[PDB]
Amino acid sequence: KHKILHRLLQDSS
Amino acid sequence: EDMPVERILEAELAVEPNDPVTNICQAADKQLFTLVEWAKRIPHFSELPLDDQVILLRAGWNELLIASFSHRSIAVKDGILLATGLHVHRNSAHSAGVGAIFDRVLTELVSKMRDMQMDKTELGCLRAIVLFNPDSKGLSNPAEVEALREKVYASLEAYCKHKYPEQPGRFAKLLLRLPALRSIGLKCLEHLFFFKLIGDTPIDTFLMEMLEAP
Ligand SMILES: CN(c1cc(C(F)(F)F)nc(OCCC(=O)O)n1)c1cccc2c1CCC2
Repeated sequence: KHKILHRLLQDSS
Repeated sequence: EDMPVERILEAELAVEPNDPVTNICQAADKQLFTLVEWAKRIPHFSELPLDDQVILLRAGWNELLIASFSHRSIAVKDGILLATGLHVHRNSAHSAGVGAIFDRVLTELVSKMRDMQMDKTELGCLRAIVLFNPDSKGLSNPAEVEALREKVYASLEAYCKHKYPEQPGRFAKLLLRLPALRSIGLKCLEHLFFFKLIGDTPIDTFLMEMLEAP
């Protein structure tokens, strides 16, 4: 259920 | 060298910046976004499965943040420097009712980092060891994480022996701050859970997500 951490880890840059 | 100390230092240098407990909680939330960027620059972290990257950062974030503001604060007398540019004096921390845990941070971490002149490569390596925590529950492959931890402490020891050949005990001294960092992490978490429960303090969304159950 860890929305924010999943989103930040997936995003490359 | 599948784990070069140069890359670990680069990660540290890339991310380098009344209720005191309100300022502390705002700073923690802000630094959680920076911690994800830091972790992505540690060699081989981003090649772990995404579920394992999540478990490692959920296991370690409080220790990783405590390690960073503690090293940041070595130039400060009787206080800590937050990433937000703000100082919490031990007197403010005592007046906010978190004196005892604040003094533990000053005495067991900040003072000891100051006395041995722990350098940013050493700090980076200790933080990489915390991050690669093979005891973290639910890892898909704890052996892979253990292997990454071993490579960090192999590189750290070689760096210590080369850079500080006069201090044979320095490697062991670095590693023996980790029990203090563990104990202080758990106590800081207990404080945070209390602030959330009493509702006395605003908790922003990333900090709040890190306090939600697994
Ligand atoms: C300053 N502070 C913390 C404790 C924690 C942690 F526990 F969640 F990891 N996180 C932060 O991040 C600040 C980030 C920064 O500015 O670099 N700050 C602290 C220090 C001593 C006592 C207490 C506290 C927060 C709870 C009680």
